[PDB]
Amino acid sequence: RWRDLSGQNHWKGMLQPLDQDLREYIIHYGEMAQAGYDTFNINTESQFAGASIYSRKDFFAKVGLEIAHPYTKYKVTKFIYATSDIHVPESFLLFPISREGWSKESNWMGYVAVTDDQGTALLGRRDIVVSWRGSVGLVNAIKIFGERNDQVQIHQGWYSIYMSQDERSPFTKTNARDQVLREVGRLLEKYKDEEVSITICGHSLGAALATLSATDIVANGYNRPKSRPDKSCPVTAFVFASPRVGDSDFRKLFSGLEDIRVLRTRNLPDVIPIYPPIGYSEVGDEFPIDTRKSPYMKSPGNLATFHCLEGYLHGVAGTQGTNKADLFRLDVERAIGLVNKSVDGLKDECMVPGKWRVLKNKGMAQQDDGSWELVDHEIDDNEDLD
Amino acid sequence: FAKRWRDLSGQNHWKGMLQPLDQDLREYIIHYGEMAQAGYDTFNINTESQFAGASIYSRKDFFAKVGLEIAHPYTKYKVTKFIYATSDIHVPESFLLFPISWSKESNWMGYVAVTDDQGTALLGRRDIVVSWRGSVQPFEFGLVNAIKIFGERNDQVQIHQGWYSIYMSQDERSPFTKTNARDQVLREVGRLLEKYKDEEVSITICGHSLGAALATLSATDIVANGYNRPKSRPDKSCPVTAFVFASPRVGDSDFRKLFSGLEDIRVLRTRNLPDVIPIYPPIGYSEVGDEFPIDTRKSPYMKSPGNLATFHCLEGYLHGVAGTQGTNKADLFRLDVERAIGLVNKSVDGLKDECMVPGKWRVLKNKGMAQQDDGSWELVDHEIDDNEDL
Repeated sequence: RWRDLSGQNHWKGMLQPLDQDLREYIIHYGEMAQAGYDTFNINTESQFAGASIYSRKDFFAKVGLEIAHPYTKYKVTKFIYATSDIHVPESFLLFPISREGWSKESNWMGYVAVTDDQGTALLGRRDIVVSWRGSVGLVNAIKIFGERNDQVQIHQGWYSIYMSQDERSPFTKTNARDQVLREVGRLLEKYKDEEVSITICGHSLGAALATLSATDIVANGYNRPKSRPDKSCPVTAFVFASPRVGDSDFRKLFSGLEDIRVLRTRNLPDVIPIYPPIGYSEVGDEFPIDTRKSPYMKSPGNLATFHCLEGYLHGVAGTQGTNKADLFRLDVERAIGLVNKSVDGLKDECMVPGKWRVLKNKGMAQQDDGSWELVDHEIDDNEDLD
Repeated sequence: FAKRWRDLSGQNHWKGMLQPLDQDLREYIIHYGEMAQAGYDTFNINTESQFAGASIYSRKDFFAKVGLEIAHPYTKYKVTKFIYATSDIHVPESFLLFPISWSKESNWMGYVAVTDDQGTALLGRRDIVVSWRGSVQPFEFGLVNAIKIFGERNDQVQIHQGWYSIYMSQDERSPFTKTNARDQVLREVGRLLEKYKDEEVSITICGHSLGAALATLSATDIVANGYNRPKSRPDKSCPVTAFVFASPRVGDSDFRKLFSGLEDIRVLRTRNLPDVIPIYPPIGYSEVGDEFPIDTRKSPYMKSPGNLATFHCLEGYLHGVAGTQGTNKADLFRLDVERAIGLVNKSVDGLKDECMVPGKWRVLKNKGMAQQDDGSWELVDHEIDDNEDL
């Protein structure tokens, strides 16, 4: 069923009520996005703030997506880094308080992964995943979409993060876009003789990047191996709590694209998906949920609670529709405690501690010689894999 | 250490060993200080957990769990028993902490340990350690008559009501404090003394803040009532020494008089000059024992200006001991033992931000939340230990 699960028919008849396979599928990719949050170092008191904690090796095992995750059989092949030519909120780019850490202007911004042979059998094809890390004025986008599309405009923030470079940086000397295009290109070429898909996921900031990236790829025909320009693969973005990305011309361009599909999951009480409230259009198919229907969620919630990704995945796990009279019931075995990674989101009744995601001792570790060092980063040169 | 132990343990009141600070004593003080800090490192302060107020770790390999094995060749002790306490009167959350929702009125209050055969060789004798857990987290306690502790012969001695309550109170309904913290400690120290009656033995008691008041009280109790002798050998008393840190005051002038008349007791009160806790209660109390002043404001590593929490914290104290060269304006400060400065930040943002050590870094991975074999996520912040006699 993978082609329909990936939106071949725009998820028609699969959303209300929610198809059980799709429920698990959506969570599967949403977890891909969440992994971004779980490796991202947000400790501004560390020299590695803004970097990944974990290396590519056994990445998914390290972020808790191995145990009881028989479908998450992917190898991370490349880490993605981004910068910005203009000032942006700390939620987008975060830096060591030192101002002299691992990088002055760049952040780990996501990863590119692919199914191994086992995952390929399980998902029914070779799945290339690009996962964009999320949130901790309009500009002309010709440099992206070409003269033929010279009326398309994009959110200045999303554009800057996607397109900016730091010439002095080993990380962002090439922009996030090109890093991604290059690695997806290598994967497409390697598996050109095989059924392939590209899946792109992201939450909040990551959702705007997932949407931009996907449109870019399809509109510029990067969804084809260079050796086989005759062979396009499906590109579909699973995005969560997506702000708006472009203007009406962006939508027009989007709407004319054969090979693209976007499923925007929206939590009704979450206001982020409304921004920017003026001059922007949404793209893709929408899937509304409402976490206020969960008896596990604290009432009343707040900005952070309504927005948080694990909240979103808890909603997908249990949603039975958003009408007043609809049920809420967990139809997959998804630990409710996951909600509290980054918020105090559950009813205190649940007795799960709030905001529990942290390295042991924040990464401080006793060494063989009895010294104590901050070890919150695994070494990875991020060199192309063979 | 083995050769000098009796002097290191205060036989001569540390005369001529404090200013300037004797190098062996510097390491000795830190070694017991670390015994107290281990209490903080094993105490669950997460009030959102059902185990708040309990120990995270079991007795087994206790010291390796709290980071006192690597590069700690002199810390070869076995923890034999966990100690629990309650209070008949209301006391601050810093004293007894409870789940927001394992126990309704008790907290893990410390442990009793002894040096194994290796440790014994290393420390020059069989050292029995009693370590009292201290003040955590963030009613004008009066003085109570302590007859029930020191007997009618000592009927004028008065003790801080809070220290007394924590030391002597019981919860009949509880498997943990059906007997009070005092009795739990006396009974296990008794067992150990009897076991090692035929060898040279010592009792060392340590504590910081609340734990320091308890350490002082319990030491005086044990010596004044002659609990420092095996039951089988009433003729053999061992030295009892308390290494206490940031000690509030414990008793009145009669408590001091009783204390001052005791052969076998020694107390070294390390005091951080900018730390105001050791001044409390400011009225009607006397201090006991020998004093050792340090001043962490002299450290170039410590954030300036400090605050209540910074001046008081135990690791701050141990950093001060590690580098003190006197408290005069002109005295040096220089680390004369290899003690990681990052230890200062276990429970505070105490170091200069320049040091680039994250503040308040002590925490279980994911606060103890852990993925299970079946893919569920549970709060696992407690190791099972029935605490039965070994």
